[PDB]
Amino acid sequence: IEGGALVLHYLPEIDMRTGEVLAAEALVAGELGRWVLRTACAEFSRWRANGVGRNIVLRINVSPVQLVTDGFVESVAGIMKEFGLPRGSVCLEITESVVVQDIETTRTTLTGLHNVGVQVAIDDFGTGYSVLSLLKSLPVDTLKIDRSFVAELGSNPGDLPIVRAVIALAGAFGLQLVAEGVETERAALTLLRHGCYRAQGFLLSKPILGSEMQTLLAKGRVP
Amino acid sequence: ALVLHYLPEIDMRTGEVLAAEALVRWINLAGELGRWVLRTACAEFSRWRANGVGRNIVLRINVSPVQLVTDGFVESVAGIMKEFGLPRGSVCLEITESVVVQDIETTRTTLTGLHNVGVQVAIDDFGTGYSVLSLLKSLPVDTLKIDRSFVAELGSNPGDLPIVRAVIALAGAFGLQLVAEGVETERAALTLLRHGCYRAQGFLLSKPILGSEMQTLLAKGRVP
Ligand SMILES: [Mg+2]
Ligand SMILES: [Mg+2]
Repeated sequence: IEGGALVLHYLPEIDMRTGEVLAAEALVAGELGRWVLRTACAEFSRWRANGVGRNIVLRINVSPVQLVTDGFVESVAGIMKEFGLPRGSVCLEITESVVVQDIETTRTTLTGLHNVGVQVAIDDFGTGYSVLSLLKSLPVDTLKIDRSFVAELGSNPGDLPIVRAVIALAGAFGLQLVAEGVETERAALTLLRHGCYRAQGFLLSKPILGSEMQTLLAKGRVP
Repeated sequence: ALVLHYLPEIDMRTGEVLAAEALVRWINLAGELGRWVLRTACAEFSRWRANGVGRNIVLRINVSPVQLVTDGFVESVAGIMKEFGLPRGSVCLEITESVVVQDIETTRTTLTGLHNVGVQVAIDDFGTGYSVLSLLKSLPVDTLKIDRSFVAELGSNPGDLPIVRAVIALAGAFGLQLVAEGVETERAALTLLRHGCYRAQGFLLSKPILGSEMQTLLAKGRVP
């Protein structure tokens, strides 16, 4: 929506054991979607300015079109410095559908971002292109288990072997885990049993306005 | 002109030939080619069966996305095997992983039709194309192949083993047959055996060879 300016919503990512909020996924050249990125960082530093969300990470969905456009890191780097955001506080979620040439260029960008203290995550994991291959080449930090897998996690026994295998990969690759699409208590408890404690989903929390997040972050926890 | 090429698939424990993947030595282009291959491979395959060799092995044939998802394809394959007296379960059609969304989910019905004919189905180059992880549970494919990339530098490359270790577990859950491709080094062969994959293809195991040469190999039954 437009208020003359962009109205972003923020999907909280929580520790499911404690209920504690650990991060917030910001939801909504030619494609100057750094406008989204810029708005999120501004709203994020605002929380930080108010002594809230100091220890949490801001997650922004970044396109591969957005990525590897020359002077992409210059913006991400500058944008963070602009709003006094410290290292590790921003994590760019990249789609698994990289499906891009210059895999070296992609790798130099990701390492480039790490030099600038920016984490990277694979969004919608298991649904894109070259799912398993990417794990070898790209120095990412976080994995995000797609809606698809978490949806019927408890109900279908057939989802668990897959999820158990994905968790193994993350563990084996030294990658942080996040489950997205937790809409049931069954999936919730199953993710906990097998060692996936970070998650997002309608059961846990809904996309909320910047002000609403700041309030939630003031508590620092949810049921 | 072109000619068929056969990459044998062996049990790395014994050295016994369990199957042979038909390859070509170097409406749509590939649509015609693969349909020719299917017929020629099956023809050449029955010639072995006639000579009493490879009587109980599988013939693996790569199927293009265009050949599949054509009305009459499933019935056509049956028509090929009826013709060359190939028995039930003696053919396994490899399909590239990037057919999940590249074709409609009626793929499920195609497989269902193919299983009724007595035709196995393998997922080639797994983890490289558009992933099927979402639908592996719902898909009745029989075999699952470990792509060349994860096998090539297996052991030396640290990223390979976890991926190989993962895919094995998946196949084990859904009752899928595990075949490794691109086994270049004994280092790779050694790990696969230790981690639970005995079927494999590779230059180390056996080079791709002609139909006549395959007969000779099948007559022996093994490689060293
Ligand atoms: Mg996301
Ligand atoms: Mg193949």
